[PDB]
Amino acid sequence: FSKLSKYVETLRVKPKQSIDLKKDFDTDYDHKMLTKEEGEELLNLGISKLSEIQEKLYASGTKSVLIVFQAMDAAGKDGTVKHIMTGLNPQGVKVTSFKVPSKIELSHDYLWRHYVALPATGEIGIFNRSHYENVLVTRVHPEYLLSEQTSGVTAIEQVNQKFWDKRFQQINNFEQHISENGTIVLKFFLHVSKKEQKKRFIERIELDTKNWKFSTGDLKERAHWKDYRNAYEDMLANTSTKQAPWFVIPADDKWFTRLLIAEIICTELEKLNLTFPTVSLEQKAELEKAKAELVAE
Ligand SMILES: Nc1ncnc2c1ncn2[C@@H]1O[C@H](COP(=O)(O)O)[C@@H](O)[C@H]1O
Ligand SMILES: [Cl-]
Repeated sequence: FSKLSKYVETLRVKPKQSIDLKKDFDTDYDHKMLTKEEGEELLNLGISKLSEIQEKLYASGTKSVLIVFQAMDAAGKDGTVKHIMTGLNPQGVKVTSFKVPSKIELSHDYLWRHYVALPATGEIGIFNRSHYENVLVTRVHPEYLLSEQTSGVTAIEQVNQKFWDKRFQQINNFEQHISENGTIVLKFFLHVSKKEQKKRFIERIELDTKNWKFSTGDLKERAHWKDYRNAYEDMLANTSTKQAPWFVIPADDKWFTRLLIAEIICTELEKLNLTFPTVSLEQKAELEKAKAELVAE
């Protein structure tokens, strides 16, 4: 983990930095410290450690954790969320996968459904797709804004850079408020290359046990790749803060993606210095006494 820990620091997006995904963030790390087999063992320790942290977090009831995932189709997002959940307790973890908004949801501001779904003290909430969709798919297809009664947009011509700027400000305000009121916010962008996306799409199409699930509408979003990259770059450049950071994770090799994310969550949550509750003398005496009754039956 020694070398890996330094590399992980590079994946965080600093507040003042500017973003060029093609040029400066590699979708696949060439100087991988370790073998895939070593990586799998490390990931296994990470999930176990993350599990212990979750238990301490549930037992204290002082903070909540919100973890966000955004990615292009076939970046491994869903599978990564899956792998994390299998390791955790279901009692203090909730996954919400946001999809196209319902009628009721469209009658409220775009943040309302996310605010409603936030994690309570002691629990971890995972957003497999978040409020950031409102500056991503909605920026590429501004026509969706016409179905939002609260957006204030009657024609696509009305939307300019100032509108996305205002949303970035709204989002930053929402995340700063929850950060100041107990929530730890960690955001991950899984960054997959165009080439690798293509290779995964073809693999899915070819497998008779995956292709029932393949949706050809994913191809439409692939054709808007440059539009999405611009949406992603502008968002990362304005919504990553020290309090609520974005991490860009290379997604071309899945085992390495998962390892990176687990390492980063552990490291960030380790700053809370969580411990298990201790047993006091009064509590110790009650336990001994309870044990004495069981023996005397
Ligand atoms: N706020 C939103 N507005 C419009 N579409 C969204 C929003 N949030 C999620 N979606 C879309 O809903 C879909 C989720 O369905 P799936 O990933 O197929 O389960 C993805 O295409 C998202 O981009
Ligand atoms: Cl790119």
